[PDB]
Formats: sequence, structure tokens, C-alpha cells
Amino acid sequence: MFMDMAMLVESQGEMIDRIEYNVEHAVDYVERAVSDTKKAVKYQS
Amino acid sequence: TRHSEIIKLENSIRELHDMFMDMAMLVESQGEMIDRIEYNVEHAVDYVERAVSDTKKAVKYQS
Amino acid sequence: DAGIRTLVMLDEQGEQLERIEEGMDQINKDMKEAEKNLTDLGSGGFIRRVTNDARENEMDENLEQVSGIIGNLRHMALDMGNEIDTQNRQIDRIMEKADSNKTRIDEANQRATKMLG
Amino acid sequence: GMDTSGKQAEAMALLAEAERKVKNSKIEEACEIYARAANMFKMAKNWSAAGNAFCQAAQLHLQLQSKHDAATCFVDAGNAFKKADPQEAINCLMRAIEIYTDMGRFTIAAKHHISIAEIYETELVDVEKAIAHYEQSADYYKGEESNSSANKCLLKVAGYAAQLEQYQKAIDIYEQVGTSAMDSPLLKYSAKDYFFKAALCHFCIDMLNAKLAVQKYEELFPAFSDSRECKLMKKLLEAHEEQNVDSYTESVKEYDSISRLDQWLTTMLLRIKKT
Amino acid sequence: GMDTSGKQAEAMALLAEAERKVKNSIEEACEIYARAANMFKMAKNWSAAGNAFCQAAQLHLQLQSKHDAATCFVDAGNAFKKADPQEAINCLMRAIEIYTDMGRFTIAAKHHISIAEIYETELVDVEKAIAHYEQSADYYKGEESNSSANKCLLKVAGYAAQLEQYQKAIDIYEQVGTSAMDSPLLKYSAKDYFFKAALCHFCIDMLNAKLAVQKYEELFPAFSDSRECKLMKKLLEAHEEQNVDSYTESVKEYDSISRLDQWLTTMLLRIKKTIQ
Amino acid sequence: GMDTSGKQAEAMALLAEAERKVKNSQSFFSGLFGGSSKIEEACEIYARAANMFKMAKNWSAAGNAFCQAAQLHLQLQSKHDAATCFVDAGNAFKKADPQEAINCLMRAIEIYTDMGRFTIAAKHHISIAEIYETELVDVEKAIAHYEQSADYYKGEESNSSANKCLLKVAGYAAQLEQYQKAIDIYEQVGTSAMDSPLLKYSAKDYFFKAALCHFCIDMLNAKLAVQKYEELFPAFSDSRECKLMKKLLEAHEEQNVDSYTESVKEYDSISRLDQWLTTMLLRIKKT
Repeated sequence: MFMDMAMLVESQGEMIDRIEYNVEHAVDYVERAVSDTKKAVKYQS
Repeated sequence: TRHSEIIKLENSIRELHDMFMDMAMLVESQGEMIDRIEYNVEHAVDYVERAVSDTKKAVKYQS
Repeated sequence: DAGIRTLVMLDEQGEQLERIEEGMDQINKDMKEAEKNLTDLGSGGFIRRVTNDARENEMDENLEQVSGIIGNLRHMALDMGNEIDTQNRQIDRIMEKADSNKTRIDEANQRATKMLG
Repeated sequence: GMDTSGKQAEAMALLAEAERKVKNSKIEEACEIYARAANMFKMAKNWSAAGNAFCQAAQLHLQLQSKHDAATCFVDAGNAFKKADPQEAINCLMRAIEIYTDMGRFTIAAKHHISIAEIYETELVDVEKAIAHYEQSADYYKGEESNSSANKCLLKVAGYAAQLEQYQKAIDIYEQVGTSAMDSPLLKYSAKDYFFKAALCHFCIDMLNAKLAVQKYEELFPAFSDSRECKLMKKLLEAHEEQNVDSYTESVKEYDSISRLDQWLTTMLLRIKKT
Repeated sequence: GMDTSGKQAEAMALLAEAERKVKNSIEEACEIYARAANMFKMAKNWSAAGNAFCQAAQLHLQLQSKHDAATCFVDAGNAFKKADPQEAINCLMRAIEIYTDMGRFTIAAKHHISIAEIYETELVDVEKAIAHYEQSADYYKGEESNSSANKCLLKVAGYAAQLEQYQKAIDIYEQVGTSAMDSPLLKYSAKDYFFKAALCHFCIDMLNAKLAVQKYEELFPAFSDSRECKLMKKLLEAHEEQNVDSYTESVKEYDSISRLDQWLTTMLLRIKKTIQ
Repeated sequence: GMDTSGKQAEAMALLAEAERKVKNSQSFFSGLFGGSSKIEEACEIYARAANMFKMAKNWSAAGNAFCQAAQLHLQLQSKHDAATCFVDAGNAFKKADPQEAINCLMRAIEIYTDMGRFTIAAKHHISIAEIYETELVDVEKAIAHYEQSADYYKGEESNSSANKCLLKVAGYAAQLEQYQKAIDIYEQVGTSAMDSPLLKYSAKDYFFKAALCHFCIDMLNAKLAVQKYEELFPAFSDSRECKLMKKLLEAHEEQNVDSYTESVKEYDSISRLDQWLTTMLLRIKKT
């Protein structure tokens, strides 16, 4: 039964890593878009 | 002394078994939930990227 | 060994979950600020000794050893337990945030297309 | 205590100034300031007044052009009233559930259904009413393919029905869940337990057919033979064939020496044995 | 109750409104179709909800949208899952096509797994299930998700041994066992897989099984200390003398110590029948 | 089957069309100044062709198309998409030819670290170290990459991940007959993990390794070492490792190789030994 539990734990872990990678990409793009909007607003104004 | 020790061992085994019941069920539920959230976030990021790209193209067309 | 490996892996998963929660909170804060700015733009024995003999010793000894190990497992089990419970709550708490965030962006984009015409 | 009086005074002042501001475009500011007043009242811990103000703010937000905020405020008001008049909380949570279903989010609707069923069963004595909400939540979860939640709800309703003396529904749900668990590669170890429960319920009808039922469970699931539950059931049935009280008492004591029996099992066991 | 009639009438009204809106000729029509389909689903009218969902998906795809189109196609497929199994396969195939074209191969693998499961559970077909499982395993292996590929390959090998020539089972079992032997956590189960492979060699001839078990013992020393090796050696020795009694005695003893999966039972019955 | 030939032919035709498009793009820009629409469209064709080659099991063509798209989009001043395409090419290379993947991943790491995104750089460094480990036995480069990744992870305050990298580094260093670094890393990790609730149960194991890695230097400094641990972590005395170490020390103190060997056989029989432990015990036995 312990042997049964192990693989479930491993799979959940790898899925967590993948979701983390996606989150990093999303936050990076959001910050870059914020910077671009700041540039546009400040210079146009 | 026999009955005490043997029943104690059996009780320990049963305790472990019950714990594993409850928490295997819990982990299965958690796995389902994580499965949902992964797709949720993927769709969210894709849609925000698409919309912001539309914004860039429109604003550059107007200016 | 399987028990110990599961414990360490669970710890790592919990740390990763906390990291992603922080990331989601940052995403929400930054997106809200950006949207607002853009809007502003406008035990004695175990076996009977029926025949004594060396065979009766090791057997008993073996049983004794077994008992010891089982005890340890109990604690391990219960300890590991607590972890997953917390994780459960944490996971749910991210979803809502993300969902809310997603909803906002859609309406924001919709607004960005309705003000134009 | 000073803290309660101070926080109550601060929350009352904020709510009064919010009312004055709204009385003086304006809808959004009024909704936001009322939300802040409700938050301060919540920190003031006056549950009834805080919930009343929060639901009033929820209605005012309904007056504003938005749906998600309306549903969030409704669920928060229901939580606030959780420790107050249950009827108002039930109404608000039902409205929130209706909105969520209108939006196509069946999972959150099922969650809220389970929550309202919990508050109904724990607070009041009317049990049959919670059965309807539990069944609706099970239907929603099954439609969404979340088998775990559906199984949990079905188990709860089956136990309550067995308590209510409707053995047929309990036996049907228990058999279905047990066979589903046996089919699944995981959770199989738990399957045995379900089978045992069914037998007990089926005993309340008669004793002779219990032998056929247990033999059917045996042939359907051979491993059930090695489970102590099967031995206990067969021993109890054999002993009951003769009207001797010592045999089944001794058997249940021997089983209890290993694990303590739960309230539900104990009450049904007393019911069967006493007659 | 009021639910059935009321929701059915409202869904028909919304469908008629969307039809009129398209007759005027557009996103409002798609939203109306989606709401009507949602209310149909709420009404328990499982059938004809997927029809409205497919209509909405086609209308949305007409304007180059592909993500929401795929999501709604999958929604319609799962809705038809229980009411009409056949149409769900086609809808899921369309969704898989779109997703694989756009490159989200994990989603395609998941949909392939779902297709194989529905094919094997409700309908009766093994070759299609094997093909779908193999395709999903190939996708996952290309995406280097080892565990899922191992699971799919194990299922494929199990079914192939169930009906197909045992060569596929030998190959898959040997590969999986060899890969798992080095892994720290998974090594303890490796024995099992090896044992299975050896049994599949028995179905052909005894000499092949003997050579294979010798090779496995050479490769994996621990296999010598396994009870499986002793059981196999005893069974082969009994079979070499054409004595069914020893075969039965050994099989019964091993079964007494440990219960059988009902797979090993089938293989043992086949081997015993051919002892002659 | 039909898939091979059909996919190859269609992908080749699409790639040739993309080549013609990029050739005509310069003329279009010179004659009308169309901008970057042509270039972006050509990049889209290249990405689609790379994906189709990936589905067609032709890894090399997918890698080449990914590299072409990455280069073209980098020429368009878009470093992020160039890095993404280069990562895909590196995976295809690691999936087609690894040597090219090494430089592709190095370029992606440089681009990412230019902006201060340390976590992705550390992950890519771990991937490069794994690539080196799987095929080649050039341990030194793997150690360098693991050290760099562990340094980045420590600088990101992400604990419990740098620990694994340092454990790998120490385990590989102990193989090259350099024991000081292994002892230091093992003792540091053990003392760090002693206080953790969940990790506590594993702590003991680490100590044992150090002791073995401490036994080769000289027997005298091993005995004492054990004492230093036992007083600090009394529960260590309960584990089988302490008894095994004491028995091995007693057997070796009198050149009794047979008793040492018999105890090793018994311990292996109860639980199978690892290749690392087997090799180290053989090395110790040589004395």
C-alpha cells in the first residue's frame, strides 16, 4: 500500500512544477506589459 | 501477556490502515483539483496574451 | 524508505505551492494597478516455549524487532498526515484568485472594445 | 472590554458616514464605501448587524451593473449570517447558487449546496430537507464527472436514509458505491467495508435472506471472506438462529477489543440484537 | 416539476431567437446558443445539448476563433458521452485535431486516453483501444512524461498478451523492467514485470521460458532470491515430467500464500491445459 | 505508413513556400516598406513546419526550423520569443542531436539571465548538467553546472532544492577520490535537516555516508567522528548504521577481513546495497 502511494505523490509533484513554470511566464509578461503601458502613457501625456 | 501484545500489534496495524484509507482518498481529490487548475491557468494566460496583442495592433494602426 | 521519500517529496510540493500562491497574488495586484492606470489614461516474549530449542529464540527475536519498526511507522504516518491537509486548503485558495483574475481580464478587454465604438 | 466598544463605535460611525455620502457615478462610490463599512462592522464582530449591513450592500451592488460582485457579496453575507437567523442566510446562499448556475459554474453551486445542507442538518432537526440538497449536489457533481464528491454525498445520504429506516435506498446506494469502488483499481481496499454495511441493513428486513445476500457478496468479491467483518456477520447470524444472548454479545466484545465501534454501527447493532 | 417544461420552453425560445438573429444576416447568437445549451443540460435533456453546443462551436469557428471552439467541442463530446457514445468520439477527434495542430500535445494525449477508455468500457473493441493508447503513449514519451507513457505501455502490453501474440508483451515488459531496475524508488517492483514476461514465454514453449529466466537471473541477481523464480523453476521441473499433480500442488500452495490477480490465473490455466 | 511520406512531403513544400516568402520579403520591404508583417508570417510558417516535423518523428527538421524561426525573430529585436524558440530547438536537439542543444540552451540561459530571471537559468543549467551526465562521463562540467544552479537557487532563497543539488555534487565528488568536499557537504546537510520536522527522519542517513567517506582517510579519525555525531544526535545510536560501523571497526582493528566481509554479506542480505555503497565498501576493504 505504501508502494501504491509513492507514484501518486510523484505525479502530483511534477504537475506542480509545470504549473509553476506557466505562472512564471504569465507574471513576466504581465510586468513587461505594465512597463510598456507606463512608457506609452507617460510619453504621450 | 500474549493477548495484550498481540492485540496491541493488531491495533497498530489497523490504525495505519485507516489513516491510509483517509489520505489516499484525500490525495486523489487533490489530484483532480490540480488537474482542473492547470488548464484554467493555461487558458487564462493564452487569452490575456491574445487580447493584449489585439491592443498593440489596434493602437499601432491608429498611431 | 518509501515512507521517507514520500515525506520529503511532499515537503517540496508544499514549498512549490506556496511559491505559486505568491506569484498569483503578485499577478492580481499588478493587473489591477495596470487596469486602473489605463482607465486613468483618459515484552517478555512472543511465543510459547513448547520445546525451547534455538529455533524458538530467533523467531521471538524477529517478532520483537518487527514490533519496534511498526511503532516508528505509526509516528511517521501521522506526521506525514498533517502536511496534505494544509495543502488541500492552499490549493483551493489559489483557484478562486486565478478565476477572479481571468474574469477581470475578459471584462477589461470587453470594455477596451466597447469604449471605442 | 474596551476593544468591542471601540470597534463597534468605529464601525457605526463608518456606516453612518457611508449612508450620508450615498444620500448626497455615485452608485459605485456608495457601493464601495458600504462595503468598507461592512468590513469594519465584521471586524467589530457584531455578527447580526454586520450581516444585515453587508446584505444591504449586496443589494445595492445588485442595483449596480455587475454580477460577479453581486454573487461574492451574497456568499459573504450568507457566511456572516451563518451565526445568525438561518433562514436569511439560506435565502441569500440560494440566490447565490442560482446566479452561479445561471453562469454555468456547477461546481461552486454544488459546494454551496453542500454548505447549506450542512448548516441545515447541524442547526435544525429537520433532516429530510437536507437530503434534497445533498441529492442535488450529488447530481451536479456526477454531471461534472467529479466521482469523489458524488460518492461522498451518496454515502452521507445513504447513511441518513438507513437511520430513517428506509433500508432500500441505503442498500441500493451502498451496493452501487461498493461495486464501483471494487471496479476502480484504487480505493479497492475500502470496498469490503461497504459490503458489510449493506448486510446489516438487509438484516433488518429478515434473517433468512441475509444468508443469500452474504453468499452473493462472497461470490462477487472473494476477498471479503478473509475480512473479519464477514466472520463476525456469519457468526452473529449463526448465533441468532438460537435465542441465546451471550453468544452475539461475546462476539461483538471480541471484535470491539480490537477497534471501538462507532455510534451508528452500535445503534444499528442494538436494534438488530434487541429483536 | 416546473423545471422540465419551463427550461425546455425557454431553451426552444432562445434557440428560435438565435436562429432569427442569424437569419438577419453575430456573437450574441453564439452566447444565446451557449445559454440555451446550458439550460438544456440543467434540464437533464442530455441529448440535443451537444447539438446546440456543436452549432455554437461551428458559428464561433466561422470567425477564425479556435480556442473556445475546441473547448466547446470537447464540452459537446463529453455531454454526448453517456447519451450517444458514437458522436462523442467524432467530437473528441475534432478537438484532438485542432489541439495537435496548435501543438498542445498534452491535451491531445489526455483526449486520446479518454477515447480509449470510452471505447474499452461502453463499446467492445480492443484494436482501437490499443491504437489510441499507443498514440497517447507516443505523445507523452515525446513530451518526456515517463510515468504516463509507462502506464499506457503497460496497459497495451496487458491487452496484447490477453489476445495478441506474446512478442509485444515480452518486449514491453522487458523494456519497462529494465528501465525501472535502475530507478531508486521503483526498483522494488521490478521483479513483478520480469516474472510476467517469463510467463508469456511459457505459452510458446518450455525451452524459451527456461532460457529467458536464465537470462533474467543473470541480468538481475535479486530475481534469484525472489519467490517467483523458485515457483517458475518448480513449475518447469514438474511440467518436464508430464505430471499434472505437481503442477497443481505448487500452484495451489503459491495461491494459498498469496491471492491471484485473475491474470496469472488465466496464464496458469492456459499453461496447464497444454501440458498434455 | 502514409504518415511518414505524406508529412515529409507536405512539410517540405510548406518550408519551400516559407523560403520563397522570406526571399520575397526583402523585395517587398525595399519597394513598399511593408514593415514586419511578412517576416512575422514567415516566422509563423517556420513554427508550424517545425511542429509538423515534430509530429512526423523527424526531430532534426523540427530543430532546424525552430532555429531558423528563432534567428529570424531575434533579428526582429524580440529576445523573448527568440529564447523560447531556441529552447524548443534545444529540446529537439536534445531529442535529435544534443551537442547543438548545449549551445542553444546556453544562449537561452544568457538571454534569460540578462533580465535577472534566475530560476529559469538554474533550471536550464540543471537540464544541461543532466544532458552531460546521461551520455558523457565528463563529470567536471556536470559539477560546474550543478554548483552554478545551486548558487542561483540559494541566491533566490529557495531552500530544499539547492540541498539536492549540493547532495548530487558531493556524491559525485566522492567518486573522484576527493573526500573533504563530500564530508563537508554531507555534515552540513545533515545538521541542517536535523531540525526540520519532516526531514528529521532522513537526517541520520546523511551522517552514515560522511562516516564512510571519512573512513578512507584513516581509521582513527573515523572512530572519533562517530562519537562527535552520537553525542549531538543520540537517536543515531538506534539506527543499524551505528552497529554496522562499530562491527566493521572491530573487525578491521585486527585485520579480520573475514568478519568484516561476513557482516557486510549479512547487512546486504537483510537489505540490498547500493552501487555507491558497494564500491566504497570494496575500496575500504582493500586496506
